Amino acid sequence: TPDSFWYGPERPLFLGAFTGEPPSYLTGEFPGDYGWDTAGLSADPETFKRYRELELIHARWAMLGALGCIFPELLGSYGVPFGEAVWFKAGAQIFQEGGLDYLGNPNLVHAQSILAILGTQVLLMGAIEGYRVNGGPLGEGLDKLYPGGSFDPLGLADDPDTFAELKVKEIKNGRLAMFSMFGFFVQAIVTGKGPLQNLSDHLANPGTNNAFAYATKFTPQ
Amino acid sequence: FWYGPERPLFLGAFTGEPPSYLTGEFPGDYGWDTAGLSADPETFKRYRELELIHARWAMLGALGCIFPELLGSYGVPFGEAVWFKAGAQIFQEGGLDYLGNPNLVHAQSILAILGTQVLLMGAIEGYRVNGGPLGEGLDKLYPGGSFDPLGLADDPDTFAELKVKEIKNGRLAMFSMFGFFVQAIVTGKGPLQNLSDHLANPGTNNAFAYATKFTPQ
Amino acid sequence: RSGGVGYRKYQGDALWLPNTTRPEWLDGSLPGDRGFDPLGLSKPSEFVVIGVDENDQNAAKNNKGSVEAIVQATPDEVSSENRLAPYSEVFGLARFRECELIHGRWAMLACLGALVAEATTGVSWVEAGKVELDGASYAGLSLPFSITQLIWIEVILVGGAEFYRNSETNPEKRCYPGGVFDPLKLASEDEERAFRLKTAEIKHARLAMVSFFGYGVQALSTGEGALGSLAKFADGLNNG
Amino acid sequence: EWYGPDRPKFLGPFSEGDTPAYLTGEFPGDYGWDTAGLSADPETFKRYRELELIHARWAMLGALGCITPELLAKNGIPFGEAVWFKAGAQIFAEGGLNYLGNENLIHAQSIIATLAFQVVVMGLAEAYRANGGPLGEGLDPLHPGGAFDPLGLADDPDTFAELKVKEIKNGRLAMFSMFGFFVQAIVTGKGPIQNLDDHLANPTAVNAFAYATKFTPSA
Ligand code: CHL
Ligand code: CHL
Ligand code: CHL
Ligand code: CHL
Ligand code: CLA
Ligand SMILES: CC1=C[C@H](O)CC(C)(C)[C@H]1/C=C/C(C)=C/C=C/C(C)=C/C=C/C=C(C)/C=C/C=C(C)/C=C/C1=C(C)C[C@H](O)CC1(C)C
Repeated sequence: TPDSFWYGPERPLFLGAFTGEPPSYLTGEFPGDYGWDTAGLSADPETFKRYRELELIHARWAMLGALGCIFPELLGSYGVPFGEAVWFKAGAQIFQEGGLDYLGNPNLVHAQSILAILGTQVLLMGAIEGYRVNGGPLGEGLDKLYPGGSFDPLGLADDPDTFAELKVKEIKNGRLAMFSMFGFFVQAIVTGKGPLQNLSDHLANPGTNNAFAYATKFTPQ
Repeated sequence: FWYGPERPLFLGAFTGEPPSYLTGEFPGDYGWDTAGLSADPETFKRYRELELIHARWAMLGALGCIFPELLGSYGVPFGEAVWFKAGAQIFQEGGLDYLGNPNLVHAQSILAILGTQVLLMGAIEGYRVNGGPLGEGLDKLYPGGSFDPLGLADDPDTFAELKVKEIKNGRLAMFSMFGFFVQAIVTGKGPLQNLSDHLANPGTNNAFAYATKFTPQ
Repeated sequence: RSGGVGYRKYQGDALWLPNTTRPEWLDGSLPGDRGFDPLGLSKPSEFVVIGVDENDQNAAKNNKGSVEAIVQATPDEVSSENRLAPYSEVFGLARFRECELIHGRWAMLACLGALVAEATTGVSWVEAGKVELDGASYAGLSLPFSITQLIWIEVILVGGAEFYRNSETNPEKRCYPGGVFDPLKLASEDEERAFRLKTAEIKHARLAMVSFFGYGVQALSTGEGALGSLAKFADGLNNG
Repeated sequence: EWYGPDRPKFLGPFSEGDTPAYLTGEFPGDYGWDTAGLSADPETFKRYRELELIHARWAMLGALGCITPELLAKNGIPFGEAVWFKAGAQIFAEGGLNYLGNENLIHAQSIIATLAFQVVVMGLAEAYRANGGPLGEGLDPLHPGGAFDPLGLADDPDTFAELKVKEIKNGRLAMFSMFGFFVQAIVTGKGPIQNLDDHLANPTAVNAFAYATKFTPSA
């Protein structure tokens, strides 16, 4: 391990100067180690490995989820004729009479049957999550969570310092999204609107469109 | 799992005693010869020559009964999609239009049909006994040669289980054609036509409705 | 056990005549070899090279070019510094083998497509142009592409395939590459079993090109497609 | 088969490329699915087998008792509103809570009587399950036998080690079906046999996707 500012004992910590010393098993050689395991879920090194594919796959779905939830909603506000632009109201586009027209374009995908969508989702997602565990034509014996090869086509993970630097960027962009995708869930249950519709209202009057205007919403009654 | 004494038999886990001359060596050995037809080790070869030819001639037969009536349901104007009515198509003036299409085969002379079949099937079953320009001195049932172009029968290990899959699919098809002859004499309808009527109402469109069909006097 | 009855072995190689001989430049190493080469098109055609002449305007006599050497033909060097003319010879047997196959693979992929497209839509392959110049359809379902969009998609995509096909330097591997293109690994091993697979492709290639040259000529006379010009022959043949 | 390192697993052909080393095949019900790594400690993995097996036994008792008041409802048995997720409110009916339909049966009105009786019964009974007592003490905490195997079935140790796998597989989908019954009552609001009657009336139109837009947040 080089002097790379993110790995080793000089690494930054999740409370800054007030952290003191990390736990005795978080020694700073894995990405995003700010030393935050105060509840100590992962003291077993067999168990601590099991949360890291559990964290990284959650990151690699949430970063798709963060962009995926707003990008049809953003283009919907500029005249793209979606059925629904709001992410939590877009699943029910299969029940309308025109089918789920992709991009609001009737000459695209034009899905009709919700069973046919789910029938082919399981037959594909079973195979590729099956391939992620082992095997599969794109690589036989590789890493469980950095396979490379045919999953790094542009060849930008070859130098062992740069590749050890981009793993820190992947998990921090990931942990930004998982925290934010958690935010989409709560401010859709509470506010009931699309997430940029929440944003364009907070930019309208920031003193009165904050979250405290919804504080008395769940009063026991 | 399939050969030797630790093979499954026709009665399964409660099988007890099979016949003695069935050692778990040949395909389809479930030890079911309770009437004891083939105690002769020479005659038992002749039935294995004769079960399989019945098996192969019945697996290709099932896609001649199901398959034209199935294409008739999806928009192909056949002359007779029902399989036991298919021979009578040559006696109508439209002729035997293949796939209901007049610019295909269009048979007219029924005696000229089998007039050339006997010259072919005579020369082609006589090749199966001996000779033939395909395979000269080879196995009587599994020659390979140029009957197996793709080479799914290369190693002798995997070749045993493909022989098992040939005969279990095969015995299943022969079961359906002792079926297929009954359900046409009884109902007078196509086999999937009986299947389309059973899914509409199973408790009424079963065979107990036709239980009084052969009532005397 | 065997018996030779009902046929004859003939002890031979099944040439395109019942009794002629094989030309010298054809040897039986290729699957398609039936000894059919009139007009010497694959004969080893040796050349002769002439030196350049004199332009040399500040001189007394600008003579002529004359003979230098009688070289022999060296085919199928497919060295990839050229990229627009890889083979060392136009008239080399290994290039025409590849040129027969790629003509074959486009033909039988088109002869089947000339019928399945008609058997559903009813539009013959001759008149497939105008009927989608107005509306992009496929199996009765509409498609969003203009015909200007179709050409740029066609030239860019099938360009790179025909560039990548020109990247291999082995004259046999340019014909039968395998690798990714043989996922079933049928002709990858068992060289005798692979050989009768190769004779099956060239026979389906030779029959395809004649059949597609069959479609076009009778579509020039009749103006009718693949199957529409079939029914016209069975029209009068049935009644008369 | 069913034990050793050649047992069937929870993904089949894909499963062999990631199976935990601390899961070996020495316990019944091992299909090698501990991807979250929760039972890597062999002491906690001792406890999670005990938590799994008890949960299964209340589920097998539970899942059978949720439908027997509804199958008898379609076979002409007079109940007062026998649907499992609202049969607890039958005690506030004016006739008490009669068992089948008959007043000469149990006829319970005061729930304070039947509650405080239960917690004293279940208090000692659950206490005796951990420490032991009048039905044996020095016994296995999961399979004591003897007083709870009267019928001699827990003999032949090549059969007893396979009835465990039938005990837990039958137990696991009962846990999976009570998690069924909970959600199909929260969303729909009717008994599961009434759901099973309505799915068979029209399976294409009447399924769970008809209730997909129920919880959209109107605000
Ligand atoms: C990937 C996760 C996933 C999530 C979080 C959702 C969520 C949703 N879907 Mg959706 N779906 C998801 C995958 C899929 N859906 C569908 C097909 C549909 C249809 C047809 C419909 C929906 C609808 C809905 C919405 C119900 C309204 C609501 O919950 O109120 C607001 C409350 C929240 C948004 C909080 C929800 C958070 C969630 C409960 C916690 C997240 C963890 C999950 C438990 C993880 C689930 C993944 C599991 C299954 C492995 C909701 C946004 C309905 C809709 O469109 O609403 C109008 C609808 O009609 N989905 C398919 C194809 C089969 C999917 C493929 O996997
Ligand atoms: C342990 C239980 C067990 C039992 C009882 C059987 C029994 C049978 N197995 Mg076996 N199997 C069993 C286990 C297993 N079998 C097999 C695999 C097979 C195969 C592949 C085959 C059998 C077959 C048979 C049959 C053998 C004799 C026969 O043909 O009877 C036939 C006669 C009767 C069953 C009695 C009479 C028929 C009918 C029920 C009478 C009803 C009366 C009519 C309604 C009256 C009609 C009115 C008038 C007009 C006449 C019989 C049905 C053979 C078979 O399928 O034959 C058709 C067969 O091919 N078994 C496996 C997988 C390893 C098993 C696993 O444990
Ligand atoms: C070899 C198999 C074979 C069988 C079993 C049949 C039987 C049939 N043909 Mg067909 N044919 C067969 C091949 C051929 N036929 C024909 C030419 C015709 C014509 C022109 C006609 C038929 C018709 C019929 C049907 C008579 C209706 C009937 O039998 O009443 C109901 C009873 C049954 C279906 C019971 C059948 C069971 C069968 C008797 C037992 C099976 C064993 C056989 C004895 C084996 C066959 C011969 C052996 C020696 C090889 C029926 C599907 C007629 C038709 O379709 O009109 C409606 C008709 O007009 N066939 C040719 C060309 C020469 C064939 C080629 O070999
Ligand atoms: C070879 C294919 C094969 C596949 C793909 C699976 C897959 C599975 N097996 Mg296995 N098995 C397979 C072979 C075999 N299994 C078994 C025996 C078992 C057993 C005993 C068990 C499993 C279980 C599982 C599951 C464990 C993984 C998981 O938890 O998913 C998690 C991920 C998902 C479920 C993805 C979600 C998919 C779906 C599209 C979601 C839909 C989204 C919603 C519509 C919207 C979201 C709602 C919002 C609003 C909240 C999974 C479904 C376990 C199980 O049943 O758990 C329930 C289990 O107990 N298998 C045997 C016999 C040896 C097999 C034979 O080869
Ligand atoms: C975790 C990933 C994820 C998931 C599950 C979803 C889920 C969904 N998205 Mg979103 N999305 C995401 C990420 C995600 N999104 C991201 C990251 C982007 C940015 C690129 C988008 C951008 C986006 C748009 C712009 C739209 C969706 C839509 C949808 C919905 C249907 C998807 C669909 O029609 O697929 C079908 C899509 C494909 C199969 C791939 C694209 C294929 C196109 C059509 C080209 C066709 C290829 C070729 C030319 C044709 C084949 C040849 C043919 C001629 C034979 C569904 C709710 C649609 C919707 O209504 O939501 C509001 C919609 O219009 N998504
Ligand atoms: C083993 C044993 C044992 C014990 O011990 C004893 C005993 C009992 C004696 C034994 C048993 C036996 C048995 C079971 C038998 C059976 C058989 C069968 C059924 C067969 C079938 C068999 C069958 C068969 C061949 C069939 C075939 C068929 C065919 C070709 C068909 C054809 C066709 C078609 C396509 C259709 C069209 O429309 C026409 C035609 C032309 C008509």
